[PDB]
Amino acid sequence: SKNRIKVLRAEHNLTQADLADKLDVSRQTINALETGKYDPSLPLAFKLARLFGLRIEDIFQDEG
Amino acid sequence: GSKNRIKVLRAEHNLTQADLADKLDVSRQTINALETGKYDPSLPLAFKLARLFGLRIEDIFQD
Amino acid sequence: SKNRIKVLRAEHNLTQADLADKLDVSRQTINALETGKYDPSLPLAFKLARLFGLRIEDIFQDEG
Repeated sequence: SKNRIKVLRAEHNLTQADLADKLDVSRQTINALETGKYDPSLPLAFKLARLFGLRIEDIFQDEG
Repeated sequence: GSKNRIKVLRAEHNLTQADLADKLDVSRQTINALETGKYDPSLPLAFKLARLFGLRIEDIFQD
Repeated sequence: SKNRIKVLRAEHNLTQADLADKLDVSRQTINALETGKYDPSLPLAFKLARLFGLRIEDIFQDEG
């Protein structure tokens, strides 16, 4: 129920808009992910993982 | 040119040479040739490298 | 590709031969760059930037 997207953006020198444009999503979608308002679709989680060279479980943590 | 920060930037960005090559749609030997200065990049490729790292071209390459 | 070399020549009242002489390239090389005929090597882009006192990104435009 949380993620490391904000921290990873800083590590990769990306603004929210930069990350959004690289994933073909809007800047608001990126901000919604970082604040947890929107849970990503699985395809968007995959796109994030490949962009950062990580597995989904490296970026997103969830309960269950 | 031999003087460039591609290797250092790769380490900062969690990239192997092959990872960087795939992100730029070039081959792995092209990346190695760029880092060692054996190849000078085309201007379009220099732009793609600069935009990937969010930097100016002059931040990555020295003339 | 796309660049402002021709606009910069006009702003500084330079002929193609003037710019060629200042950069040690041929006049045909200058014309190919201004018309978008040739994409320059990075060393040539630097020399253009240094001559005009500008950044590479100030002179050249690229789709990525």
